[PDB]
Amino acid sequence: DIQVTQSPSPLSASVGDRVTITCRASQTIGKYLNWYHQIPGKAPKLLISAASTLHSGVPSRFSGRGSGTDFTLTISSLQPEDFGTYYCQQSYSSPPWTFGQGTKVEIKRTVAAPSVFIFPPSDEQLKSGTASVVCLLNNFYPREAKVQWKVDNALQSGNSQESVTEQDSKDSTYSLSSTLTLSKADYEKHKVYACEVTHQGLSSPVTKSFNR
Amino acid sequence: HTSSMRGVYYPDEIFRSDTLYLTQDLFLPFYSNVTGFHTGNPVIPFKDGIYFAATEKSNVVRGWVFGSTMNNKSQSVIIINNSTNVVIRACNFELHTMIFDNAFNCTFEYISDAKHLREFVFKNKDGFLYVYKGYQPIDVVRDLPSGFNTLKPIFKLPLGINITNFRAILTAFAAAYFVGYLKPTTFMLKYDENGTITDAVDCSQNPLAELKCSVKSFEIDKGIYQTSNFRVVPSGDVVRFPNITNLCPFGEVFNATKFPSVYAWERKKISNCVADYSVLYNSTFFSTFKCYGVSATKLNDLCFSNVYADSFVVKGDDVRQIAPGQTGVIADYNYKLPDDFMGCVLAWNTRNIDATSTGNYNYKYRYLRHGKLRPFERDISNVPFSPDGKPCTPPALNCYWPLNDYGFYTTTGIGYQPYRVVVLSFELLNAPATVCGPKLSTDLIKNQCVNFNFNGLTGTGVLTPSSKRFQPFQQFGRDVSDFTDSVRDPKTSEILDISPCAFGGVSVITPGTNASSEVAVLYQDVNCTDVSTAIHADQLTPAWRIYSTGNNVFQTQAGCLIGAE
Amino acid sequence: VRLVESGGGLVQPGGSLRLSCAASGFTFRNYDIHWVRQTTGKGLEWVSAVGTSGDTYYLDSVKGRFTISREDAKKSVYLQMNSLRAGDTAMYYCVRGDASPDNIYYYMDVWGTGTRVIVSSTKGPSVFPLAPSSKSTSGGTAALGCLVKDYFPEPVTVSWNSGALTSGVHTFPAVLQSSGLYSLSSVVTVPSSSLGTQTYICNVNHKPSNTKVDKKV
Repeated sequence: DIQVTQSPSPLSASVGDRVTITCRASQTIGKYLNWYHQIPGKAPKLLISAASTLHSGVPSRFSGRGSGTDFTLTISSLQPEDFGTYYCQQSYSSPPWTFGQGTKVEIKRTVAAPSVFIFPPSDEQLKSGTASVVCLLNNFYPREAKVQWKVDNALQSGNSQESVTEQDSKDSTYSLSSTLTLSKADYEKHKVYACEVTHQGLSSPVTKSFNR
Repeated sequence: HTSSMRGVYYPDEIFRSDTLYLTQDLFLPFYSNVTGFHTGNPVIPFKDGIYFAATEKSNVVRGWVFGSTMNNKSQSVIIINNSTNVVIRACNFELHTMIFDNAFNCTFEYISDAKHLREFVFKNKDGFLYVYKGYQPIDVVRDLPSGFNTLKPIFKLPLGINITNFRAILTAFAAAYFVGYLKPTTFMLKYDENGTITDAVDCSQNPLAELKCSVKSFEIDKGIYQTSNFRVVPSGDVVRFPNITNLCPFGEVFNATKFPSVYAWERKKISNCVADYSVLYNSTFFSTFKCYGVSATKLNDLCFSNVYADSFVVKGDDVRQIAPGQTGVIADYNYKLPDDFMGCVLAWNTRNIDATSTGNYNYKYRYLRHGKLRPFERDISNVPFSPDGKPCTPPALNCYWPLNDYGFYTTTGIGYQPYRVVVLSFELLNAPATVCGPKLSTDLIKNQCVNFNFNGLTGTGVLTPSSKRFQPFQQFGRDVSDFTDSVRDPKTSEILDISPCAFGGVSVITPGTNASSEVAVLYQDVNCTDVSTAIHADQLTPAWRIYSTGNNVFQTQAGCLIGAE
Repeated sequence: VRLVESGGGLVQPGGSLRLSCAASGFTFRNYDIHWVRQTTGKGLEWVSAVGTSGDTYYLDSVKGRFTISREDAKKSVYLQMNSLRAGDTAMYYCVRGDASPDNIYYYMDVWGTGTRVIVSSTKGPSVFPLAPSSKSTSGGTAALGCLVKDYFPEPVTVSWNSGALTSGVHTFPAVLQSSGLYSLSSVVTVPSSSLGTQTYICNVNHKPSNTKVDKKV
């Protein structure tokens, strides 16, 4: 079909207002393409029309251009109430109304150092036969760090789930919660549980561990 | 003798929380000329929408009989209040005592048994009588005081009668009428706690009220603000797509007992029709119904210049290259399609027809040809091929027919079944409308700010005849700003269309709501010379009722600030 | 111009569950009405729509399973989901299509609020209280723990004594495990003095079995 690919990297919006939101497609379309906006938490809404018919509801600062197959979304001075993900949809294939993927727009501030703290499993969970290894990662601006799990010099992966919160409005930092669920036998077999944290804003990879 | 913000009623009965709703059906603009009669015996005026108000005690004016011309000419509804016995009769005629006059034919007997100011607003729309009730204690005897007087409906009996008069006033009294006409405008209401209004803003009295209605807020800061000035003078709506013509042959397309091959697809031209588009929506068995230029639903709303039909048979899942851009063996050798196709495609299964259990070798396709096909190209050649000349008599060395027959059978897969693809090529070239939707048209109203809905040109403005440089084959025309300038009528009387509309949307400069109560306007792009002429003649779009002009100054990008010298 | 959703979703994969989309004072007798499927981290995959005529569009995947119907006077649009599978758990929206000149764009003019139709089983949340108070790290900076597990719906929130100091912390969104249950990990920052001071009560509540449980960690 009409495969449309957006920008595969979120654009961290600084104090500037120079965005390069692209909505390139496979074939060529004159103006059979629109742009939307969805703040995470609510329903989406129309942001930019087909580059020449921007109507009310959206401020006139948000501009739009497009022709052929390379589309550009030029935006004026950014406002704090105009953040979120902007989607684009093709209007050529009429029955298959397929939208795009999504381009997230976040806030840019000073780099913060994540306070790495790994916590042992709870006491009451041991009575049920399960074990949860939770490693906390809070107070960090760069939302690009990944958590590595190593137990007794053995690479542990595939059984861990991470949860990242939205960017706060007080310190503009992120918080990550990586939980590694292990069985009771695998927990009692090992003694050392290390939480390897690799972050860009850190000069050295900080690794915390504890003994049973 | 002036309606000081009187006549505000609820537009519906749905409860709403604290919000700012924009009402369109509300009537009785504020500060309107009310024809109060401070009194062939009565002074019965035309109705045109009225506003009933009684400022006399002892219940002097307690009866009003709606209907039409008297002297037994049309049905009339009698609304009389006598000893708390409100009997609403709508059958008595007139060849206090106007009830027992004639008894030719009576029906629909409705009986409802059970200083002072009682306000009533009567509305008749599409044969529906809306009656509201409102009371407000007053003490002055000069004229109608100010207030809000939230109205509440009491009776909504349609009766299918267009009311035009009111009569049957009592006697032996003071006795006044206080009836005022209403005009269709827009209103902005406030929804406070407990479901009360207590505040309304009519967006038709002053430019300041229009500015307040623009930003949807009861407080205006300093600066310049304006939103299209599209809530000043509304009117009706004109339509197009005139009376139907001979039926479109789209039905006979999906009925042929035999269908051509892929390389010999037949091109049938369709013109001078009114397509119903019912065989495309209904009978949902088209497995590959796709549209590329126009929306798959917005088909009965456009007038295409010329439509066609391309019927051919493809083998199962091979229907993936009848789309603009797709390449393959059935995209450059048998059937092509332009990059901007602007049309729909369909495909339905024919397994129970074009398939046998002993050999259905009757369909072929071209798979070897020098170069690629151009958009909408057809070739029915049959000759061995070789890219060095080579007439290539069949059995000489390696010559074979560049046409592979299909393998249609009964016990096969889904991807190897005959799918008949009918390709409808829509067009919007410069030519008279040959195919439209099954709609009806009305008369072309001149000199009225009615919204126009042409074949493919919508919008609003003052449709006025003019004279420009048009061509016989050209139907419509656009402006420099990609706006509809002129367009001929599809039915008859091919003439020019709406002239240039009002000179942009005038802005309202307000230095602050709490600062003062003054109001000033700022025209975006005008000449500050014909503005007064367009306003005083009620021909301009932002034409306010209570509006004047004090001084106009013309400079580079003047923007005549009317409201302060 | 606003559309309000109704209902939700609780049935298991293999059942029927319909939706509804109301309207407002706008003229809802000539515009279009389509659906939108947002899987909370995936693409908006829905193409079904009904027009003014008897036009009924569907998706190539869910074909012959779902049916659409609209009512002009009632200002409501329905969407029945027969033979519901487990890969449809998402938030369903209602949109409107309109073209300004004649046909060019649809604009997806007015959206709705959403309706979550989840297809799985439900259980009771189990909180893990009695976090390690002082066993390996007492001074410096630390954090508590009120991890919850085994709960299908997540109408939960963890307040910290309804607010008594100025520290600043927020909870984490839940994550669906492989078994089919959710889990939350609520943490709290430590003030200038927390050892032997004002404690914190994790107010985990809103259990489908109407069994509240709160305990200090």
